[PDB]
Amino acid sequence: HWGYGKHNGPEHWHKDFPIAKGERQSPVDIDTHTAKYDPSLKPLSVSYDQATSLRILNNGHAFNVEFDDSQDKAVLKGGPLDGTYRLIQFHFHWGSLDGQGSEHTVDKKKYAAELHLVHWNTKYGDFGKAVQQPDGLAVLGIFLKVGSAKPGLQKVVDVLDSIKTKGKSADFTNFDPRGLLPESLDYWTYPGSLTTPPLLECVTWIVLKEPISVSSEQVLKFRKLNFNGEGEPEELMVDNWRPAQPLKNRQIKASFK
Ligand SMILES: NS(=O)(=O)c1c(F)c(F)cc(F)c1F
Ligand SMILES: NS(=O)(=O)c1c(F)c(F)cc(F)c1F
Ligand SMILES: OC[C@H]1O[C@@H](O)[C@H](O)[C@@H](O)[C@@H]1O
Ligand SMILES: OC[C@H]1O[C@H](O)[C@H](O)[C@@H](O)[C@@H]1O
Ligand SMILES: [Zn+2]
Repeated sequence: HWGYGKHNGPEHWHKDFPIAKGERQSPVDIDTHTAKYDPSLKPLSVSYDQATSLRILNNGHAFNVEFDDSQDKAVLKGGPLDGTYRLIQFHFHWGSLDGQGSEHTVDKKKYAAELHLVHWNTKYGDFGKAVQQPDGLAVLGIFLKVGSAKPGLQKVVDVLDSIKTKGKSADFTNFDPRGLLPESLDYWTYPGSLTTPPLLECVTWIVLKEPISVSSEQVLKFRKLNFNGEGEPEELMVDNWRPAQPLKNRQIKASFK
C-alpha cells in the first residue's frame, strides 16, 4: 500500500491514484504576494465548544484524533463556506527535522509540522457521500513552528506512547481542540484535495496565517511513533508530508487586507 518512503511515497501515488496529477491537488505553495484579499468572504466561525473527542488511532500514516460527528457538536462555518461543516478528526504531518514537515508552504518556507482539522459538509449526510462532492470537505490547516510549548497539545503528546504502532488506538475523551488554535483567524483559502490517497478533489482549504508554537520536546515525541505494526522492524513515523503540487488554474484568496 501507499506510504511516504522512497518506494511507495508521493512520487509513486499516481500509479494507483491517477488524480494525483489532477487539476486541483493539494498541498500548494502559498505565494503571499499574489494572494488577494477577498471581500466576498464572510466571517469565519470555528464553533468547537461542544466538541466530543472519542479516540486516538495510529493508522500507519499519522495519528487521528476522532470526534463524534453524529450531531453539530463541533462545526466550521463562514469564510468561503456555504453551510455547515462538521468536525470528524484531526491529525498532523511532520518532519524528521524541524526544517521540514508542513504540506503547505508559505513563500516556499516549510514549517516543522502542520495540523489538519477535517470537516464534512452536512448537506451530504455522511463523510463518504461528502467525498463524492466538489464542496464535500473543509480542512482547517495550522502551521507548527518550534519554540515555546503549546499547553493544549500536551495531552496528545502524552498518549502517543500508548499508540506507538500501526493499528493501535486509545480512549481520548474530553479533549478540547480549541487549545490547538493560534490567536488570529486570518487565513488563506483555495479549492484543493485530500493530501493523502485517494487524493479526492473535494476540499475547501482554509490555512491560518499565524503558526502555533510547540516545543522541541513535543515534536520529538511525534517522531517516536512508528509507521510499522507491533512486532515488525521499526520505521519511525517521520516525513509524512506530501510536497507542494502545481497551482494550475487556481487563485489563493486572503481573508485579511
Ligand atoms: N501507487 S502506490 O504508492 O499506492 C504503491 C506503489 F507505488 C508500490 F510500488 C507498491 C504499492 F503496493 C503501492 F500501493
Ligand atoms: N491531509 S488531509 O487533511 O487532506 C486528509 C483528509 F482531509 C482526510 F479526510 C483524510 C485524510 F487521511 C487526510 F490526510
Ligand atoms: O476579472 C477581474 C477578476 O479577476 C479574477 O481573476 C479575480 O479573482 C477577481 O478578484 C477580479 O475581480
Ligand atoms: O483529553 C484527552 C485525554 O487526556 C489525558 O490523556 C487524560 O488522562 C484522558 O482521560 C483524556 O482522555
Ligand atoms: Zn492532513
